Amino acid sequence: SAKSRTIGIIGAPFSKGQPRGGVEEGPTVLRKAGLLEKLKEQECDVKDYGDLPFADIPNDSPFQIVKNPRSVGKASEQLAGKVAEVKKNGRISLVLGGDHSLAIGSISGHARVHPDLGVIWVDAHTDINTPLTTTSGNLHGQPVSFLLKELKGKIPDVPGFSWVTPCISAKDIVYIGLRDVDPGEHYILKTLGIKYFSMTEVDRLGIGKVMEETLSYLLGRKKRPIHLSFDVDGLDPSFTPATGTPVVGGLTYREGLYITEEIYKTGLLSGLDIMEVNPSLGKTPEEVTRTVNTAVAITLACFGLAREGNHKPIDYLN
Amino acid sequence: SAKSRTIGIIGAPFSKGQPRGGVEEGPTVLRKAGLLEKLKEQECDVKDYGDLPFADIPNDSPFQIVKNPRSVGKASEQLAGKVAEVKKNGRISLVLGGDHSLAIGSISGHARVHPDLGVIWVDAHTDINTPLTTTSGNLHGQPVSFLLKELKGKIPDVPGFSWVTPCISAKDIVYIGLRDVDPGEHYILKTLGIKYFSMTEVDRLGIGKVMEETLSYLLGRKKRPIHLSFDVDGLDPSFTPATGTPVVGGLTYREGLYITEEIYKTGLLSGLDIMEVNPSLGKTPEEVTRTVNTAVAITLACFGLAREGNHKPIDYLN
Amino acid sequence: SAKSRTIGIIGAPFSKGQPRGGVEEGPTVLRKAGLLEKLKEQECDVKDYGDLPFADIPNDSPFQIVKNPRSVGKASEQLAGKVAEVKKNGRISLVLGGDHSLAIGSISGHARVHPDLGVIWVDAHTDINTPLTTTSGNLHGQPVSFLLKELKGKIPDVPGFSWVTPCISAKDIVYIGLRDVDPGEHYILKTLGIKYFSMTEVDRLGIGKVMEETLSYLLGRKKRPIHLSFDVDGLDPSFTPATGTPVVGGLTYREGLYITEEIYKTGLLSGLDIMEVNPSLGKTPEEVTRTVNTAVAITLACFGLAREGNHKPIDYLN
Ligand SMILES: N[C@@H](CCCC[B-](O)(O)O)C(=O)O
Ligand SMILES: N[C@@H](CCCC[B-](O)(O)O)C(=O)O
Ligand SMILES: N[C@@H](CCCC[B-](O)(O)O)C(=O)O
Ligand SMILES: [Mn+2]
Ligand SMILES: [Mn+2]
Ligand SMILES: [Mn+2]
Ligand SMILES: [Mn+2]
Ligand SMILES: [Mn+2]
Ligand SMILES: [Mn+2]
Ligand code: NA
Ligand code: NA
Ligand code: NA
Repeated sequence: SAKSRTIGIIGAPFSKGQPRGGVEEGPTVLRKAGLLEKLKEQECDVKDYGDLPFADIPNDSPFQIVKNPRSVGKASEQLAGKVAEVKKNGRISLVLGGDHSLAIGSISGHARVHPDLGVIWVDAHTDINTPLTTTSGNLHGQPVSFLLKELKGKIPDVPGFSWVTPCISAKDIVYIGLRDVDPGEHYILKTLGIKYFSMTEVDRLGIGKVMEETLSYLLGRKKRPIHLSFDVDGLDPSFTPATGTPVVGGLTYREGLYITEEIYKTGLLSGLDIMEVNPSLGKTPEEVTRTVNTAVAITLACFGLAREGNHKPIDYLN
Repeated sequence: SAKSRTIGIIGAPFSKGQPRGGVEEGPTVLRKAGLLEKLKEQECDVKDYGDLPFADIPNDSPFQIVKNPRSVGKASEQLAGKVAEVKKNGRISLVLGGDHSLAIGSISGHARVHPDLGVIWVDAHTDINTPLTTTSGNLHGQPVSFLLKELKGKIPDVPGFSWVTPCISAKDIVYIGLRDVDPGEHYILKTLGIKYFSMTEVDRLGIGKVMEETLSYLLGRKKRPIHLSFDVDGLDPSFTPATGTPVVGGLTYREGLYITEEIYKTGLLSGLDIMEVNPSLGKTPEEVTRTVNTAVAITLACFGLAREGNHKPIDYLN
Repeated sequence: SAKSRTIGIIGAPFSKGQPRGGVEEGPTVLRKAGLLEKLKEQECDVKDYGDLPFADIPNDSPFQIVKNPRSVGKASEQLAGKVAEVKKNGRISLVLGGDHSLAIGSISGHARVHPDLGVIWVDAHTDINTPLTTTSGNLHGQPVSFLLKELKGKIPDVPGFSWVTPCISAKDIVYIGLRDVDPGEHYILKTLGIKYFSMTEVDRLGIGKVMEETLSYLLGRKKRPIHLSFDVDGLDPSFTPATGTPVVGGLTYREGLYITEEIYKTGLLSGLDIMEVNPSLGKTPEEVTRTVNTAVAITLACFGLAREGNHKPIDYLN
């Protein structure tokens, strides 16, 4: 009913931004966990736009060392179109991933409708390698480079990405959670003057101050739509173990909920990505459920579920 | 010897405030863990008033959906009498639970002797459902409603509770740890203007600031006796798993000790409840010991055990 | 190449400061974990001075209740000589322990070259029992007493320690992590006015403020060399389980990295001890690797590995 609780879900069952099979099941496991029902229970208007059908691209040889470029490019192109449709329908886009390369499409599509958007990127990694700085060639570690205006002339013409137009400036993104940043990525971060809170900053300041500073930075001048791109590897693997690039020393479950509670309360959440859940990578069934349950919790916080409690505007004592 | 270390232990082996058998063994396991000996080792004057004999009440059909009302009411009536006796003996009452419905008796009895008492309630839950807002009917989720003066006309005449006189005002209680609050409960919390620190606040402020604010709020105007009612479910289930209503994202072991260290240092601790330890609910024997050991640690902190260390007033270098 | 990254490694495979066999394997497991290679990868100039050969001292009966005094005294004497050699070579000494009694030699040797050094002691314990206050007789719980000038006349003539000259004053050491302090030790701490941050302080202030205060205290007046003596039991046993005197409620992995990141950034790290890793005490092989991996991580942070990332002074986009 409220704008902050009016939602369009998009499943993006896609894995070719990285090597490990299984992340394409993220949308299924999150749905099976009752995500849609649980959103409706907390007074959300929820429309399911379904799972995007990503067509196989059998002929997709590497571009230099960059892997599956055409598949990744097309999946993001399709996703951009669907996100823009959801935004034009007046809904918060909720993308269930799928690997993080999809943020190229998610943010691109969002920005077509709301070009003034600000991005909060919750991740152990900066995901800001270019096709030339990457050493893995995995496109889930490169999405931010494709989106950044300052980097336009450093991105080669990669097959599958001719549709991309960089849509955010270095000032329009804040990182939270960083703890495994490649040297080239660190160079870009410092060269461009991008705002970040690595785990060192979170330890120094506390998540309270991190969020105050994050939101003041993005929203101080003027209010604008927020895009939250949440890689579950941002949280410590003790919370989200079933993911492809875990890094110890992460955000706690509490910190994850704080981040998302605070974002919800701005009333400005406009796009959300819940990325990199890979149920095939749980060592045990409990590791899977633990990961999926945490992802659902984070998502519910984004749409108003508060640890202090919630109530409808009625007299409960009558 | 010191007033803050002069203690009267009361076992309250009672479970009928909630469904799960086993919480009636809390006093046994805590005693078996060496709680009394360990208190004596840290220079406490400890008198054991024994385990209260709660008589079976075979005829105890629900009041509307409220379960075991007469059993719960009588157990709390008996406990109130025993707590008041301990307080008149000049001792800090230490109630070993048993389920949290017993706080009706513990706080009531305490307040008979010290009507100016302030309550700190450490819990994942507010325990403030009335007999009419509850959906579970479990009385361990309702004790605060029976104690609050503002709610007198919203509590029906429940069999077993005719002896109850509400003894605290909304201003005399502070919650710490909240993370699973029912809608009706949240309505009451906001309507009455009760001070609380949900996990969101603890994340925002840090436990340091939470305790400073808690104690300033309760003790700023004037010093008065403190009643600490500690539900072990306030701590994350990674610390206290053997409990009936666990909720993830809880207070850490460190935060639990900080809370209780700070309360100890006021010199004003006057009543303590250590509630909801249920050894039957440990998945493994280690989960039981982990839970019991944490409860003992928390309790020892309440009576002066400090992480920085403790020493007698003698020259240790001579 | 940088002074803060120019290192001399000393293995100290020694266990007789305490009862448990296995801590003498610390240097082996840390080396086997790739510590030296990993230091070189982050642009350190690393010289390996090898493992010290500690000769068996078969005739070493207790001094009162103090155990293996001659063995412990000689091992520290040898280590002092080697540390001083490394310091005269212009390198940061990196002592791989081995039990914490070795800090007598490590700090002594360091202070021969840099008498103005300041010590940061990361530990669950104060390790400041004298031969007369100790109740265990284990010399790993006494090193600080031998080093402190204020305690000279309280240390008896223990066989093996006639070479020791106390080299630090009470003002030159800061403790971080304390949570199991003996009464005599607490007496010494308060009598001498030693700066400490027990876990209570870390909880109160946050590790951010703890480090700011620690470094301001030691370096405010004037810059001087820092000696970090890091007992892995300072970290919670969930992180470093394979150690002889674990105590729950410890520093987190994140807090450990924060401490060492901040120390690195002063440019003043001059001596480092990584102590009490005992692979024989892991309940499982994973507990061993977890402990060793954490120790390596802590060590790499000391020599410039930063969670925000690191890069060489080149243009990565060219
Ligand atoms: N920086 C590494 C890791 C990328 C991790 C990607 B992510 O955050 O989306 O899981 C790479 O370029 O391959
Ligand atoms: N609010 C729920 C849960 C109560 C939990 C009670 B407690 O905190 O004492 O374990 C109920 O009314 O049943
Ligand atoms: N205070 C105890 C414990 C000493 C622990 C030593 B350590 O910190 O180096 O492991 C003793 O004197 O034996
Ligand atoms: Mn990512
Ligand atoms: Mn990542
Ligand atoms: Mn309770
Ligand atoms: Mn509770
Ligand atoms: Mn030590
Ligand atoms: Mn120690
Ligand atoms: Na990831
Ligand atoms: Na409970
Ligand atoms: Na140790």
